[PDB]
Amino acid sequence: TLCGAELVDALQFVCGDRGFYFNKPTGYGSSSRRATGIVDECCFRSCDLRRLEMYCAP
Amino acid sequence: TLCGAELVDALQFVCGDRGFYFNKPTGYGSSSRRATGIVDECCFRSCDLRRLEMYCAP
Amino acid sequence: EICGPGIDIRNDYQQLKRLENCTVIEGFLHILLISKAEDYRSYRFPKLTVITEYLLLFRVAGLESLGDLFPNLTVIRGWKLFYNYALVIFEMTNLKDIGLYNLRNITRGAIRIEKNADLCYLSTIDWSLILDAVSNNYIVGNKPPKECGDLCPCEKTTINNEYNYRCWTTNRCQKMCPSVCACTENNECCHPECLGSCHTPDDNTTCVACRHYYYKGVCVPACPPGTYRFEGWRCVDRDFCANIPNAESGFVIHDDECMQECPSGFIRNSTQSMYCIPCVCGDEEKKTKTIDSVTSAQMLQGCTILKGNLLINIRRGNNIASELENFMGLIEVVTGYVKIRHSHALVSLSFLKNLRLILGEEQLEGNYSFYVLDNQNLQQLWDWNHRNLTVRSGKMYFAFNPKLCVSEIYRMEEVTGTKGRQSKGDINTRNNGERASCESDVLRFTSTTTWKNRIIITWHRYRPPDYRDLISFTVYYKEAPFKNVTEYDCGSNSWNMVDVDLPPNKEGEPGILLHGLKPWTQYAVYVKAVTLTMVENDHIRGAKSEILYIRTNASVPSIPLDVLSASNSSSQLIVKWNPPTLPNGNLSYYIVRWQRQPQDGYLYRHNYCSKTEAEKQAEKEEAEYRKVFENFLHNSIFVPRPYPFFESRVDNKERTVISNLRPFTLYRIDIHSCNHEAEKLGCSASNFVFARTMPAEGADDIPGPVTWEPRPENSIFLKWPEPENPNGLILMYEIKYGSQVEDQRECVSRQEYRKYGGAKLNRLNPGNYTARIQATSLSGNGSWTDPVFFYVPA
Amino acid sequence: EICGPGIDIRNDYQQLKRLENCTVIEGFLHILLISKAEDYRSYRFPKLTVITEYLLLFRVAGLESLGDLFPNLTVIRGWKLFYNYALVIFEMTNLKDIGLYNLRNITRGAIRIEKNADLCYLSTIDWSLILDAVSNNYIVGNKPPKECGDLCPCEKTTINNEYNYRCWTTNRCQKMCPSVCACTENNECCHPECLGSCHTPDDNTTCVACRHYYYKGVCVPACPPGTYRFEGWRCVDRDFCANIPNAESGFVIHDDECMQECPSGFIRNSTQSMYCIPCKVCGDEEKKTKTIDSVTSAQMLQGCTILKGNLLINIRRGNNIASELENFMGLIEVVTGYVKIRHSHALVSLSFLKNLRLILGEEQLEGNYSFYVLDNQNLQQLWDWNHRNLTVRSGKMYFAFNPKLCVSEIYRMEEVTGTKGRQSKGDINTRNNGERASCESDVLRFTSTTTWKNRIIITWHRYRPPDYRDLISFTVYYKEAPFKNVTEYDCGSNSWNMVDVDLPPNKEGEPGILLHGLKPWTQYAVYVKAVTLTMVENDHIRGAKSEILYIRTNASVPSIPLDVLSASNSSSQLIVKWNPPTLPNGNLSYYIVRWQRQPQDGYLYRHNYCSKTEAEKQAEKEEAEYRKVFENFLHNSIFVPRPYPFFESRVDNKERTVISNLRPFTLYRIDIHSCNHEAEKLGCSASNFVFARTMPAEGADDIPGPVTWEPRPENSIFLKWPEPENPNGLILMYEIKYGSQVEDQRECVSRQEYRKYGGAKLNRLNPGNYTARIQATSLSGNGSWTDPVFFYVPA
Repeated sequence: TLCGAELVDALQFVCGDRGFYFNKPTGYGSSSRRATGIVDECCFRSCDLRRLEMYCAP
Repeated sequence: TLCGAELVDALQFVCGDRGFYFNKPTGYGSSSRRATGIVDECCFRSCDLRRLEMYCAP
Repeated sequence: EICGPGIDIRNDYQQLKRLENCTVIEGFLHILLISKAEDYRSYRFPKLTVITEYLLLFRVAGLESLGDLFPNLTVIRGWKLFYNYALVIFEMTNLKDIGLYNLRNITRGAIRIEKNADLCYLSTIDWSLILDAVSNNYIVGNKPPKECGDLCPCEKTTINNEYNYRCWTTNRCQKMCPSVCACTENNECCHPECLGSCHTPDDNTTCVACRHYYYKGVCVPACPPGTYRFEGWRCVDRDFCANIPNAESGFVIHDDECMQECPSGFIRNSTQSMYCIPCVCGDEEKKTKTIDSVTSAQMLQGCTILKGNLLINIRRGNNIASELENFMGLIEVVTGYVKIRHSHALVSLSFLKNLRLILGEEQLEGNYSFYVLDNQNLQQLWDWNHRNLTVRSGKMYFAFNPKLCVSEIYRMEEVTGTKGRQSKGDINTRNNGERASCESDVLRFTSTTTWKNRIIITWHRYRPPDYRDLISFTVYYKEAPFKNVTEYDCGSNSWNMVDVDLPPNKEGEPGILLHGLKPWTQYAVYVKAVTLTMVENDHIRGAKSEILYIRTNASVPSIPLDVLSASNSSSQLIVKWNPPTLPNGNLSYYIVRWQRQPQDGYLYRHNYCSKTEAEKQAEKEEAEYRKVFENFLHNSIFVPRPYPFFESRVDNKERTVISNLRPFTLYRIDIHSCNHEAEKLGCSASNFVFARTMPAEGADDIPGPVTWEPRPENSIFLKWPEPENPNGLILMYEIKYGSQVEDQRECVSRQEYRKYGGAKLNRLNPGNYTARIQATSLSGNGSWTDPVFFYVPA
Repeated sequence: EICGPGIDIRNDYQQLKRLENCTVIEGFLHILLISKAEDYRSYRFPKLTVITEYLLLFRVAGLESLGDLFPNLTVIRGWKLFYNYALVIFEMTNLKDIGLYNLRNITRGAIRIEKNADLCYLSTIDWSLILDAVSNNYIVGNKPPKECGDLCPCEKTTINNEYNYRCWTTNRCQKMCPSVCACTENNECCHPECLGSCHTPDDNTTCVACRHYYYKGVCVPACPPGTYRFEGWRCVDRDFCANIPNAESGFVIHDDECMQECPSGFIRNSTQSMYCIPCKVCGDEEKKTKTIDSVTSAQMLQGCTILKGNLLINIRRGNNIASELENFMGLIEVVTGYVKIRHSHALVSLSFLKNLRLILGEEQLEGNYSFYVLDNQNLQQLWDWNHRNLTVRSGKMYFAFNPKLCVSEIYRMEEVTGTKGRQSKGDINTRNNGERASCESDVLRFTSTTTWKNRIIITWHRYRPPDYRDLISFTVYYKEAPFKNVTEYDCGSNSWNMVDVDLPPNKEGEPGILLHGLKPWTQYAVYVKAVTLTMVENDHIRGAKSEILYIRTNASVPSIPLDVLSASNSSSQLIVKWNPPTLPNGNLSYYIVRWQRQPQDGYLYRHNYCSKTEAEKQAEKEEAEYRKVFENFLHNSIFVPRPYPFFESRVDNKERTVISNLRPFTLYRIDIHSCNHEAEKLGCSASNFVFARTMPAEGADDIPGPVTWEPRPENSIFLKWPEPENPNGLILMYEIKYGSQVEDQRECVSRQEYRKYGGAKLNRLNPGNYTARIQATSLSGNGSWTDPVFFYVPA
């Protein structure tokens, strides 16, 4: 399993110039979603490259 | 409440020359009864004279 | 210009161009994960000067400082915090120094910069003036200060330990204001409604970004009724926050303020949806809302009924219970359990003053509708007489809270109505509040007696309901010269355990003796009655004694130090002392005595004129074993029926004058230091010192004619008196003698003076004798008198 | 005569009359609560000598000692104990001393005398000679030894601290036997089958009461088949224990012994009810719970197969009584109810319940608990091994406060018994369950190590838990252990030495550690523990420990020798001794002891005179957890899914060595130097030079030739002679004389004028005859008065 700094490092290693995707909505206020999402998906279970690279901007 | 040294000191003070009753059976082996009986009756609840003096030989 | 509703920068340096054309931005400002491959062009952004909420910097590659991109940023409001933090700088590379010189004040949050192997210039810059709560900061894991060694080209002020300069970088120091009072560019106050920097002082329309509000370029503590607040920073009309692209997935005006949503009972008015009329949160999917910090706490602001779970983990913070009660003390019923884990920043759970009912529809494992754990400071729950609370169903748990007193949890358990649903397995007492006890049985001190170094204390015989429970008494004493004493266990001036045995079968008053005690000290002493609780059987609150301050008897002080002697003038011998190291009582007066001492016998008779845990547990087990054996015995046995000395008294000052001063005299002086209990004790020891006064003889010549007497064939006999006050004593009287002038040295000794008067040299050459006489003493050659014309005939 | 089945004395001293006519009391003997009003009449009972079960004494008023009433009691069998105790004396009044002189042995129990403010004579008497397991004794609360101060008119044996007389009372010591070999009256060993005392030795029918059995006045290790055992003391015939007034509320024979009942599956035979036939199940249905505290409460359960109740074990103290326990409880296979265990500090392992296989748990504790432990200070290892099966039909399971029980053990037992879905961290925790002792953990391998005289550097392989972000802090412990038996539990009183080392930073090599200020040449025991946090409980995580490593540091130069003394025994024979240094710093190899003859004093030559505390540890753990949770939140939030030369010598065997060239009165430079085994590279010790002046010697201290004279112008006495080369150090004041007819007035012929010319000179001296009284004096004083030398001026 990988947790902490490794994550972003591994993340960088899988994206490079591709960039990181963001669902940029405009919205207003705290109604738009909130602040598990990653550490559930990577820190508590080993995440394969198939499950991880999806966070990369196209 | 009273437990231990008070008990006998109370018990003697109740009986004096009367003596303590014993159900002396002959029997054989451990089958005859067993080895709570007093501290349940006195140490965990206050015991008055009416409840306590009964342990006295007639 | 104002940019909304929040800007994020990711993977593209050119995205900085989105900040080109707005002086203010409302919304979060993220700059995260920027590759250094892009040519750093020093993208100056003087327009951006204030950000409504937190600023997040995460792994920007190739960025060198912060002045190069944010030169005019002056205050961050931090309306919408980011995990207790308003400006976070995480994993910085190439960022050697921070260039946010224009920054002046951060309202809400606390700073946090860490894990940056190349960044420095932090201990130089002080935050307390800029940040209103410095104690919540977190700056570690950066360049160590020793390995950094910063320097500044900004005055010296004390950062909690010492004065030093405050320096943003190698180029520029921070800006502050004189003690006159906001601040302008040049050391002068501004309008009260201003914030940070100013264009011209004492104006409402020239503030760079003004505090407490803003509107149409002017500032006011309460903007007009035609305007409504916006994120605590702007005021806008209806036409602004009515057609605003809300996309909440418009705004409603409550109390002349337009926000996203109305409290329960208030709903959008029909055909007037931008207004509220009188006539609730909680996600149904996650059903559990972990509360880590004021971000997760703020997202619940204005929630009435929570349909889910509460899981409070507040790991650290300053007195943030204020914020917690502000944005969370509005819930009245939680459908599920309320777990509290590791929340070490909650000295009391009182911030939920509006909670009354815990439905607990779905519980934890084993039907738990309440749960605490490891809370190192939950010192007092809020279950007071002023508060009511009900648990509809489910058990309740407690563990590891070292300050939460057991009486408190029992009170809350009986108040909430879960008495039948508990067990000693859940709510224990071996760890709950083991470090803090609120009340106990009163231990009254029966009597006490004191000595100079001995104390005896007797207390009334404590008797637990079962007298055999070892009432083992442990006395703690501390040399406390004050009243503020903490009653927790030792060693370095905290307390000192001394165990005293149980009262033996001599049932009077148990007592304790203390010896080896420093006299005249305020000891804080008190006894704790440790007893075994036997089987669980809850309760048993032990027995505590009132902390007693006792002052021991006085004793003799030590000999004074700084004891010296000196001479300045006749009949004036100064002698000095100092208060003793160990007075043992308030000093009252000094008796100082001096003795004139006799001369030397050899120099005169011979004339020379020519409880560690393991054993505590063993003791507890022993005491339990005794009880169990006796109970078994009672059960098995019984069965139911069917040259004198002069004194003086001087205490005001150290240097004390002494009379009777003759030059070059040896005097011994004794000093005593009497305390303010000298009436019966007496005084101190004797501090004695010998001293020789100044040498002085002047013209210590013969007090009369130096008469010459002849003899048979010429000899020089003399007769004279003796000088009464020489420089100590005559040693070598430098008379002379010669054929025509007295040139060959002569010692007309005081031996022959006391015997006959003078010397004798039979058959000496006759002639005239012009006497070169010097008055000498033991100090050496003294006063050379004039040629004395006491001559042998020529 | 044998008294049975047991005698109680209460509230009447005269009831002692019931003990008049029997010599053995099979059963228990109580004497309790006797009023002192009845006078003491010296109720000698020499008939009573042995009692099968315990003897209880409780508050006998007016009783003075025990010899008066029990003179011949020689052995108490203790078949049926009394709360681990075979003879108990409680709350004694008027009892100054114990007079049980005839007592020799007690088989089962342990003694217990307590709370008797008038009684003494206990530390005098040794119990190991009478009872076999001393450690289970209990003697507290009696007369303090200082306030007692006993004396005795019977050897002296060290009772764990020192020897002293073993004296029963002021009248008589206890009796032992000679080491040659039972024991008779007079220091002789009896028949082996005997027990205690014997009338005549090597006899099977003259034993007072013989061990291992008894029958018809004779003794035998295994009584004949026609007889059956009775309380492990008697063998009776068929008729005795058949028509016996049992009143169980007869006896059945198994294995040629008759007891009360039969094991499950064995039942009284039809028409042969005194016999058994194959084809227990005890447990009271009313109490439903059988508190277990001692072998008195455990023996009643012996011979039981199925327990229809609750087992509640708490045996607060004892020696290895698990051996006893497995005999009485190693026969139950199923308990209907739960099994609680409290305060049972005497159970290092509960293996004695081997035959237990199923716990029905029909009715449970609160919260449906069918198993429960608590506060067991030594339950170091449960019995759930691969050799045994165990099932819990229903109910949860609990654990707490056991400071030695390892978490791996309880996890193994819970997965074996089949309760995995029924547990939680709330029940079976790990903060207090065995935090004082762990057996298995992650292996830490030492990568490398280097050493110095006082410096050590250790490197270990990087340890990465599943979440490397965990505070993997390393605590190295080191002790000066010159042995191999080392305990690996926490410092302070020389137990260990805590040192914390930082985490491996983002320089990901081998996280090392430096130790300095270390004593050279020592077998340090060093090992590192990997302290880590766990965030959510999630159980497991066994930490990581390293093998306890023994490292011998490099040595240094030894210190100076001790007992540095030099003495003279003969010419060219100077003895000088030393001693091994206080800190040798390495194994010694040899000594380089060298001496230098020293020049004499220059002023005599130039001027010849012939004329972590828990709080900060928890704070550190909390800080690490805070860092981890914050950056986890950060990663979660930002991302988003897409849609005078010197002479040496080498002597080391003995301390004192001999030096040659002992010129009289010559200071030397005997420098001792203790070289260690590494002398070739290390060197010797510090300098230990000694200035040893040799013995006096004069020999021919007189003039080495004729003492000649010389006349001059008007009489002056000149002298001529050579100078001795071996004086007593150096000539000081040469005692010759001179006179008119006999030399009477001393003539101090100094060596100064001798060196210049040869003698003195006194112009115009009175002539006459001279008889020289010459003494060869040196700096030591007047030397040897030589004979009158007849050198003279003419008369």
